[PDB]
Amino acid sequence: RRPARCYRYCKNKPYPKSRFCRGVPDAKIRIFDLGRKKAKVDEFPLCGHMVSDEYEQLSSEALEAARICANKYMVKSCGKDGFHIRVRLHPFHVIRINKMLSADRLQTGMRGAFGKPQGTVARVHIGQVIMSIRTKLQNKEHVIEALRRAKFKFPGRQKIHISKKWGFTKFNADEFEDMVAEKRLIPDGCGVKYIPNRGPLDKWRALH
Amino acid sequence: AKSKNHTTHNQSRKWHRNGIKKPRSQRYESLKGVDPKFLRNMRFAKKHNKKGLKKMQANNAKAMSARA
Amino acid sequence: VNVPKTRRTFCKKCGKHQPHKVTQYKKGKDSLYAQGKRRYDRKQSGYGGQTKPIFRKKAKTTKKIVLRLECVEPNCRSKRMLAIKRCKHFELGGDKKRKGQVIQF
Amino acid sequence: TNTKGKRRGTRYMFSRPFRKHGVVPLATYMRIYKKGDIVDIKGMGTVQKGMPHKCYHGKTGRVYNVTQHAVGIVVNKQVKGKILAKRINVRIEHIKHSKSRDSFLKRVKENDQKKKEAKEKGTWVQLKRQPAPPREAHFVRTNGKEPELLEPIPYEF
RNA sequence: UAUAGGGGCGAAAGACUAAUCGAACCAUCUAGUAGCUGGUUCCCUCCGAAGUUUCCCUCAGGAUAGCUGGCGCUCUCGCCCACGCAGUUUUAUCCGGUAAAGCGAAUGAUUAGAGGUCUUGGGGCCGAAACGAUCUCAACCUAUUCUCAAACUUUAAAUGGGUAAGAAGCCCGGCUCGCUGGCGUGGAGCCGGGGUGGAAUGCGAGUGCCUAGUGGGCCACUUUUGGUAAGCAGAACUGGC
RNA sequence: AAAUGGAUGGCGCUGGAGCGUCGGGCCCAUACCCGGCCGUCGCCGGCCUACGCCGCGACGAGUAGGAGGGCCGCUGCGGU
RNA sequence: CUGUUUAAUUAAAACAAAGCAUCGCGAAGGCCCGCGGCGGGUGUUGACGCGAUGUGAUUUCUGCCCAGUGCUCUGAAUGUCAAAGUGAAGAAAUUCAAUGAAGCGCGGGUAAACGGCGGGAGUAACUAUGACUCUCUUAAGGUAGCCAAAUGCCUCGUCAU
RNA sequence: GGGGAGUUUGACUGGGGCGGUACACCUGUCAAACGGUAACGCAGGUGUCCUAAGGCGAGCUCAGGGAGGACAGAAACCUCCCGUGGAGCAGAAGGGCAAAAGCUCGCUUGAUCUUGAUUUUCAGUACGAAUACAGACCGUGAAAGCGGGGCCUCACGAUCCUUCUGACCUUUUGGGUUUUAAGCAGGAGGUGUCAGAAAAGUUACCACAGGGAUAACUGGCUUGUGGCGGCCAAGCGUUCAUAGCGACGUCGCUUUUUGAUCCUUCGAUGUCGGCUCUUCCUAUCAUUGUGAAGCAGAAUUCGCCAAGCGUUGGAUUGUUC
RNA sequence: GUUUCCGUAGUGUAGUGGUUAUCACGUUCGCCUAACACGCGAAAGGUCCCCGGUUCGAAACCGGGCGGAAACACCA
RNA sequence: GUUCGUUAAAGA
RNA sequence: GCGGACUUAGCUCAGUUGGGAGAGCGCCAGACUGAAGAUCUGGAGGUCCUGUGUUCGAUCCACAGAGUUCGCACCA
RNA sequence: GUCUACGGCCAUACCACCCUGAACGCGCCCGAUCUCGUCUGAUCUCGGAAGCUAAGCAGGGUCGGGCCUGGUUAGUACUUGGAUGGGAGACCGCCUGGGAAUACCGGGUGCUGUAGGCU
Ligand SMILES: [Mg+2]
Ligand SMILES: [Mg+2]
Ligand SMILES: [Mg+2]
Ligand SMILES: [Mg+2]
Ligand SMILES: [Mg+2]
Ligand SMILES: [Mg+2]
Ligand SMILES: [Mg+2]
Ligand SMILES: [Mg+2]
Ligand SMILES: [Mg+2]
Ligand SMILES: [Mg+2]
Ligand SMILES: [Mg+2]
Ligand SMILES: [Mg+2]
Ligand SMILES: [Mg+2]
Ligand SMILES: [Mg+2]
Ligand SMILES: [Mg+2]
Ligand SMILES: [Mg+2]
Ligand SMILES: [Mg+2]
Ligand SMILES: [Mg+2]
Ligand SMILES: [Mg+2]
Ligand SMILES: [Mg+2]
Ligand SMILES: [Mg+2]
Ligand SMILES: [Mg+2]
Ligand SMILES: [Mg+2]
Ligand SMILES: [Mg+2]
Ligand SMILES: [Mg+2]
Ligand SMILES: [Mg+2]
Ligand SMILES: [Mg+2]
Ligand SMILES: [Mg+2]
Ligand SMILES: [Mg+2]
Ligand SMILES: [Mg+2]
Ligand SMILES: [Mg+2]
Ligand SMILES: [Mg+2]
Ligand SMILES: [Mg+2]
Ligand SMILES: [Mg+2]
Ligand SMILES: [Mg+2]
Ligand SMILES: [Mg+2]
Ligand SMILES: [Mg+2]
Ligand SMILES: [Mg+2]
Ligand SMILES: [Mg+2]
Ligand SMILES: [Mg+2]
Ligand SMILES: [Mg+2]
Ligand SMILES: [Mg+2]
Ligand SMILES: [Mg+2]
Ligand SMILES: [Mg+2]
Ligand SMILES: [Mg+2]
Ligand SMILES: [Mg+2]
Ligand SMILES: [Mg+2]
Ligand SMILES: [Mg+2]
Ligand SMILES: [Mg+2]
Ligand SMILES: [Mg+2]
Ligand SMILES: [Mg+2]
Ligand SMILES: [Mg+2]
Ligand SMILES: [Mg+2]
Ligand SMILES: [Mg+2]
Ligand SMILES: [Mg+2]
Ligand SMILES: [Zn+2]
Repeated sequence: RRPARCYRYCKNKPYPKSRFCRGVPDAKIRIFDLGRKKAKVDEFPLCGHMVSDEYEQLSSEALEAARICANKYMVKSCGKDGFHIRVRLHPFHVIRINKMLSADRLQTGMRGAFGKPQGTVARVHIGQVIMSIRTKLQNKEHVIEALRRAKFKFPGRQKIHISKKWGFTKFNADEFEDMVAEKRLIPDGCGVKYIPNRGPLDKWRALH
Repeated sequence: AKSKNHTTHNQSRKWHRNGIKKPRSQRYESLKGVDPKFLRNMRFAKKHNKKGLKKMQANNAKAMSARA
Repeated sequence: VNVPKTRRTFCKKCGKHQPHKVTQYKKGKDSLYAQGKRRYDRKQSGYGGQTKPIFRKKAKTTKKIVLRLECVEPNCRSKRMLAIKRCKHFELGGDKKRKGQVIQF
Repeated sequence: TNTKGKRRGTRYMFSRPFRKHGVVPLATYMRIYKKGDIVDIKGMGTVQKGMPHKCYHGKTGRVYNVTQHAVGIVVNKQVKGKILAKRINVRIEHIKHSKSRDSFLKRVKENDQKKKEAKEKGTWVQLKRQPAPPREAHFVRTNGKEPELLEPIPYEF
């Protein structure tokens, strides 16, 4: 395990797991939701998300350790089924390793300098959301403290923002309680379906 | 003993030492490459132009000098 | 590959498409008292060893198959050559194939 | 070392873009290609016979020879030494006209009509194509409403 | 006294053979050849590079092209308008597939929830058993949703490349054709005539011969390849050494 | 936290001689403008060594290399 | 063992040595020199001799393989095999056919000639180790002896002194 | 027939050798929206195959899925419907193709002979490949037209010599006949190091001309690796995170190890270890002064100011260790 | 570390020139034998290392991993 | 004029 | 490239002055035997390397080709 | 206001479903003896004309799916040229110019040439 000081800010083209790699090991993270997975939309009002500031690469093992720390603080603060955390970031970039000493000079110089697939990292743009936690109205400070504990574990400098939107949907929390009851938005599990007016009339007949 | 293999550095500056020249002028353009059936048309047409253009163009020149 | 026995190809004597017996071109035995053969024997005779170079590093495994085309028509007897691309196996004139046949290996 | 064959960089250039895969239209054929016509070169992946080369795509040439079902075009290609007039035989499907020469002939016909009108009526017409002039001292109008005050908005993430 | 140089002698070390021996000494061929080190002799004036394409048993070299110098020749101006050119812009006309963006759009990956009942696979109930009825689960489908792709793409920049901006261009009339063909139809060539004020800016242009040196490069902003990174190795434009 | 004793150049500097924003002056390079002189080049003047004599204007750096001039120099030869 | 050796970096575990053996040769011969001769050394010599070899006193020993590379012997019994010769075609150059000396191959011998000597799995009343037995394989499968040696990477192997 | 003689031991290469062909030709990317544009860059290929898998004409539509129909089941055959390339086009990919360039059927060799032009790498040279033509003989189709190989992008080769094919060809030397030989034009035999010499190894007995264009010492950049610290804290510490520790992640320092490059040194910088000897640093082993402990005392552990002074004798190994 | 070769029932293997589960042993059942070993007739035991691509059809042809076996790792 | 191996301590 | 040899049963061999299949080791079923070995009887298994031509009829006649081996010679 | 034959533009013109169609015209249709080719007059050919607009076809509609066009996204992501601008770097900000796309919303869904016939 090489340190994260040698795998850092972006310098190469994205090299994903595809037909051409064929040698990448499995990533460290596999799951992304840890809280109440089958939660509805009206259960947890607010959400806080974690905004990056530096155009950097985040490793899957750092994502693993951060989601474990955030899950532990959430189950200590608001208990089981009192939160819903989602890691928005997904690792796809595959770094390469040029290992040597396999204490002698007599194995290989820089003869074939192409790297075997070592691990999986994720390129992060400036302003791209790392994690997002939706909770109750009374759990405002606990999301801030959980993302603060994850801030010391992610590299680089990044900020926090409690979103104006109602959870994971792209609609505003002020217009949510005024607009989901009258006409448009119908809950679809944890997601929200937005219906336009350019539909067949049978959908409006099935509604109301 | 590895050396620098290939580059195009310091090439456009050598090109614009002399002001890269279009051929820019061929009055009565080159004729080779054109269709041989069209050449069999054109050569016989030119030599019969040399043969039989005299009297009809002469009378037409007389007619246009009489009119204008 | 496969070529047929007969083929109606343009022969240069009569100027028409006439059928041709197609045979395999023999390489031909070299004749003594040729120009280069007499020169090579005169140059080789004497204490000089091998004078002209002898080829060793052969790399191609196939040869270009060329066909001797003879005019079938009487008293013409025009012969010429037609070259084909390189092939490993070369059937002479038989064993044509068909699509609807069972494999039965 | 790039193995310079024929069309080694043409994954996108000799392709039909979108909703155009199929048979060729016949108005590409039904055109008048004579000598001296200034034409453009645009490669087609449908007819794999007489595409010129990957270098001559998008270029513009002059017609010197016309045959049964193709055409001959001279093209000024730039190489390392100097630009060269090169004689290419390109089929009809790869070639369209150029509207720039047609617009120039329209401008020449308009200049001839204005010159005939000038000789008829004694009017100095200024038939030269002047570029975009600087704007004159024009006059504005602001009646009914005061000009709207604008200030930059605060930063909200 | 005998063994004299690819010879001699050697209880063998390739040791000795006149201070030289894994081939003695002297002279001649011979001033052997070297793509390889070193050097190459007075002044002033003018012009002034390159470490690049391709080829070679080619990689310390050479040939060719490019860059350069010299020698000229053909013209143009000096006495309302000239011939022409441009590492430039503009006016029109085409060309591209990168940046970006998207995958509730084809291909490849990938996350989670919801609904539906076609289907088989695993549990449970009514119970001799029964697609006789039903709870649960998997797969599938539907509408969503998370995140991407140098070898993905509906769309699509900036930058960039070509062409035209006239007298070599238009219009009219007529001959020739063995090309073509309903037609004096079409197309090319030839002949005669009419009017040159047809974007901006700058510049006086075209062309022939001979030849040296060069063929080890490096650095800097920006775009990048490999590498953890390098005063590392390798590319693009421009500039400098 | 690093091996000789040393580095905003040192000396020193705290109401600055530090930091960030700037105002008015001041100093110079072979850079720029004017002027004197040399040379090269372009155009040109005169029936005064015509290979000489003047006139105007613009520029002069440079290794490898290439030209022109030398009333620079050494040795010898024929005229003088 | 005494002796000799790299004069001018080695004195030896190197060379030589007696002993053990092997092969060629009966003189128109073996091993060699010579540009040349029936010229010379061995040879003023004759198998207890000459010439070329491996090992290196004494004692006890000389395991097994001719598959390969060598060496040697044999039969024109038989394939291949060059000049010269024979026959045929023709005007001749030329062509063709059989005839086939050495050598190679076919057959035999030789290892005190060059050389070579195996990797698998299951098995005995605790566990292990494992004579025995099945199987692939070679030409033969390391025998008598000896050992981490001047020969063993791991290795500063383990035990005892 | 190495007893003796002459000659050779390819090239690229993050030193050479070994490994590999990046040595000849293709596909996509690198490639920065004309084109060109590098590395022992990435992912994959080629030295073949086809008398049809060529050319023409006609007919049909593919892969997959749904519903059915005895034996028939997940897959045997037939029918109805949906079915934009999701199949197939000889092979590695890219482009292109639906009354088609795909499948089936009927004839045919245009995969024929000949002279020029152009494109491709390019020096605007060649080879190979390709394009539009032109002149003969043709094939198919009712005709239009299409075809001088493969739907396109690669699948291949100079001088000299040999062989074969053609003219009712030329010369065979003072003149005739015949054989032979030479030539003319185009097909083949091959230069894979693929624009082409005919080629094994060692030198620690080595020699010469050169190179720091080029390795082995140090020194220089970097710190992968080694060593030494810090950050948030799930847990260890009987209870109790931070007395002492600290998993998962993460930020740094050093050149006391090792690695990477070749910047200097090849007309020489004497290359390990030990002895002796001087100076310096602290990341402190002890001593001086201190703080904290799960510090009762004793003995320890963790930190601070701190390099002033000490930091052994020996059996082994050349040893560093 | 580099280059080749191998992976098939409990064991060692044969076998692709694409289309069986093949051989001897190991186990079980039955026979003869007073009873064993031996002998005989059968039966059972396969993911042909794993995952993908090519094809009507793969263990086979190819690619990526795994677990092994050989050769080299030299000059200072 | 071929081959047949094993059969516990004893058997009071 | 020239000359010459061998291609047969599951295995190893025989077979022209051609009328076309044999021997041994293997296999099966009996007999003999207290049981095995030997022995005796009766069957199974040859596509005789492939194709063409002569013949009324080719393993044995001739030609061509396909695997293995032995010499010989080398201007592409 | 239309249709038929040949078309040009190639989805503003395709796909699913529901209505309308007076007169020509297009068709479904009625049968194999000749031309014709199939297992089958199903397909292709041959001489029609008893019905029908049920289907093909021509129109209209679907708060239709797609297509095109226009706002929003957005002077935002990007980008030519510049600085002794910031920052340890990662990048970011400014001068001068150019300036894209999806979700969101609104509008359309055929235009025509030649030749011929019906109200
Ligand atoms: Mg170079
Ligand atoms: Mg001789
Ligand atoms: Mg591209
Ligand atoms: Mg010695
Ligand atoms: Mg020696
Ligand atoms: Mg001496
Ligand atoms: Mg020597
Ligand atoms: Mg000598
Ligand atoms: Mg000399
Ligand atoms: Mg000399
Ligand atoms: Mg070179
Ligand atoms: Mg040099
Ligand atoms: Mg030159
Ligand atoms: Mg010049
Ligand atoms: Mg000049
Ligand atoms: Mg992008
Ligand atoms: Mg010179
Ligand atoms: Mg560099
Ligand atoms: Mg400078
Ligand atoms: Mg100071
Ligand atoms: Mg200040
Ligand atoms: Mg000067
Ligand atoms: Mg000594
Ligand atoms: Mg002895
Ligand atoms: Mg004798
Ligand atoms: Mg022995
Ligand atoms: Mg023998
Ligand atoms: Mg046991
Ligand atoms: Mg032993
Ligand atoms: Mg020799
Ligand atoms: Mg080399
Ligand atoms: Mg570009
Ligand atoms: Mg490009
Ligand atoms: Mg259908
Ligand atoms: Mg393809
Ligand atoms: Mg495709
Ligand atoms: Mg067709
Ligand atoms: Mg023709
Ligand atoms: Mg070459
Ligand atoms: Mg030594
Ligand atoms: Mg480390
Ligand atoms: Mg260097
Ligand atoms: Mg170095
Ligand atoms: Mg370098
Ligand atoms: Mg010194
Ligand atoms: Mg001290
Ligand atoms: Mg026993
Ligand atoms: Mg009938
Ligand atoms: Mg019939
Ligand atoms: Mg009918
Ligand atoms: Mg109806
Ligand atoms: Mg209808
Ligand atoms: Mg409609
Ligand atoms: Mg709609
Ligand atoms: Mg910029
Ligand atoms: Zn003929």
